[PDB]
Amino acid sequence: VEWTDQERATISSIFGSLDYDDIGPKALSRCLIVYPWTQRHFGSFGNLYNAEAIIGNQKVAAHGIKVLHGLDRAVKNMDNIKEIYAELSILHSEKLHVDPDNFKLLADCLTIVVAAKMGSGFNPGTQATFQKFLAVVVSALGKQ
Amino acid sequence: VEWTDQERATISSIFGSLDYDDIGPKALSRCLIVYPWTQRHFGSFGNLYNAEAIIGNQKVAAHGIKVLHGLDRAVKNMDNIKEIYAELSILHSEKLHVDPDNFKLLADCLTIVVAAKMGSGFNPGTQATFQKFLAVVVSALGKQY
Amino acid sequence: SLSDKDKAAVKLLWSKISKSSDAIGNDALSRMIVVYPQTKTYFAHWPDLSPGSPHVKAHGKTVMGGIALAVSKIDDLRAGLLDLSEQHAYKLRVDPANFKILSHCILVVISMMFPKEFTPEAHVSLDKFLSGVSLALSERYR
Amino acid sequence: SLSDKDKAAVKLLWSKISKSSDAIGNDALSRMIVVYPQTKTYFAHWPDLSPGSPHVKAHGKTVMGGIALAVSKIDDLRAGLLDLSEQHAYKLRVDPANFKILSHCILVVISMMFPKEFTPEAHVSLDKFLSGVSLALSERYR
Ligand code: HEM
Ligand code: HEM
Ligand code: HEM
Ligand code: HEM
Repeated sequence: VEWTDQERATISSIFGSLDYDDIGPKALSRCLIVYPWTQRHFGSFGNLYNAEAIIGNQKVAAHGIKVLHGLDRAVKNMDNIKEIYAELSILHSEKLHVDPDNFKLLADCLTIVVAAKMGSGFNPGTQATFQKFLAVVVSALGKQ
Repeated sequence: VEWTDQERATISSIFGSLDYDDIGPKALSRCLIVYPWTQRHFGSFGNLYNAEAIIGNQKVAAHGIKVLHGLDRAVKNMDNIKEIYAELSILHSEKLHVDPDNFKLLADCLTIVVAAKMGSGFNPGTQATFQKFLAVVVSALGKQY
Repeated sequence: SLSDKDKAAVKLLWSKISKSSDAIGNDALSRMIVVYPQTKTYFAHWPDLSPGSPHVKAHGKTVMGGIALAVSKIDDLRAGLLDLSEQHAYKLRVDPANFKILSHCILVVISMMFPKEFTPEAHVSLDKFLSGVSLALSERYR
Repeated sequence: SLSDKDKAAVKLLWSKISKSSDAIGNDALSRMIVVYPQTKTYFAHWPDLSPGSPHVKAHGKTVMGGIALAVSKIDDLRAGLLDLSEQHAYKLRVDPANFKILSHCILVVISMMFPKEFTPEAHVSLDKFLSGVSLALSERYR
């Protein structure tokens, strides 16, 4: 993948305007609610049995914050995303046997929560670069 | 992707046993019938009105044969598949703008027609190796996306 | 299928956002063609696709008119949208992957424009509804 | 939705292959597990999952009893398969990508076993039917 100087700035700008403690739990909560088969991967995380419970669940919250920190590493090393996510791909796509369709679903929930937080600043061009970044990440998480 | 000697022999035997002039047109005709939005990418190929039309269409048939010859390239260079399909990836993305989800659908149609041709010799372990190969091919085709 | 709960949720959200439907549709269509530019080819017969295109603005209104029709036909989307399916699925041969892309872009825009109405609960119901709309539009493929 | 043409096609095909349902189910299930090993974890409570093993053979027959139920309930798959949906979509939380995988393996095995019967027309109708079965099984997710 090739990245422009503006694209790197744009990704850096998006993530710097977020509070990961805010966005992380929102994104993962939404994924577990809207695409609830993904709960099958979070059995040891406590109460998942209705939306209120998921939204209040601080173990789910902590994990969503972990996801944002994991994306931050990519924000930081945009030309090597496939490599730094090497181990996470094995985790997800080998140890946990997560179908990769689901990586897209979580990325879509993140986009939706990022758009609500940023409002009008999340303009179409910003979304385009954000989605190009997430597609790289999703692929990297992908098998092999 | 790494391969064992047996996986290599299995892929060679599956494709080695096929008449590409028979299998190619069936695989592609079935994709155009069962997943008919894919017809949008074949606008210069003549009549795609219905199943009879597609199966009788010799432009479609010739193209299906070309697809199998293209796969043959990967059969004969199983360690270089990403490299050998880089141009084809660009063709499918930049000329046709085909959603990569559709590559899996044509591969699925190929597997169904191969299964009918090959019979019970297409046993589960043989299908597992064939799907592995087709996944490497489909991943190589979406890489330039 | 949509439950009474989903249908109430969708009717309620639509009643709150329909006054901005023109803008939702322009924003959503605009995002589809920039963020997922493989979709541009579907509209290449119009003279302008650039940001702020009049054709994009006009068609965004048209699309959200289709959403308004679907909300009124929420109890039988297949029948309600049969004519739109013959156009999309049979005449235009739209890739159904793109129905999911536009549905996502519509959710992104409603989230952005109406963050306090777009709860996780509203989200699951509206995504079930857009999935049913997409399935209804796929009625005439095959 | 299934047209009367599609329903006729599925019923006729089923009339020709149903005597082989045990074998179809064993081969199909065996192939989902070995060709798409991500599905193995749904069945890890059975130790031998090799093709044709006792548990795979037995469950293969169970699966095809669910398909024969769907053929009998072909005019309303969602109502017909509601209990099966509660089991798969809610209690087991099967990923819906896997419904597509088993559907594909059923079509591969029918094509293998009945090449003359499995025409391109039979294929598109039975795939519409399996898509309808998969959506019916997805009824209780959310
Ligand atoms: C595509 C975007 C995703 C990103 C960037 C991502 C990132 C992360 C990271 C950074 C971790 C922590 C690794 C560790 O500390 O060992 C993690 C763990 C995990 N992920 Fe994801 N993930 C993604 C999608 C998903 C999806 C869609 C699911 C399942 C539906 C999933 C399920 C899990 C589970 C179950 C674990 C932790 C295992 C445990 O603690 O039991 N992830 N992910
Ligand atoms: C496994 C997936 C696929 C493989 C291996 C494959 C392979 C090929 C090959 C080898 C060619 C060029 C043949 C030649 O000129 O010798 C080609 C071209 C083409 N493919 Fe595919 N293809 C795949 C999927 C698809 C799909 C899913 C579509 C449509 C939805 C598609 C549409 C086309 C078209 C329209 C052309 C002609 C483009 C041109 O050169 O003008 N292909 N493909
Ligand atoms: C799934 C949600 C969608 C809805 C509710 C929707 C709605 C509509 C409506 C109301 C029309 C006008 C029909 C007429 O009277 O001509 C239309 C036309 C059209 N739609 Fe969509 N649409 C959807 C998705 C898509 C997608 C995903 C694409 C392609 C990427 C698309 C491509 C088109 C095109 C090319 C036309 C005709 C434009 C022309 O007049 O030349 N639609 N759509
Ligand atoms: C065509 C789609 C499928 C059909 C018709 C089907 C049918 C059935 C039937 C009839 C049962 C038995 C119900 C009972 O126990 O009362 C069952 C159980 C089960 N199904 Fe499926 N199924 C489908 C897809 C799947 C898929 C894709 C998976 C996972 C990859 C799956 C996993 C299971 C499991 C784990 C059980 C319970 C086995 C046990 O008794 O321990 N099913 N299914």
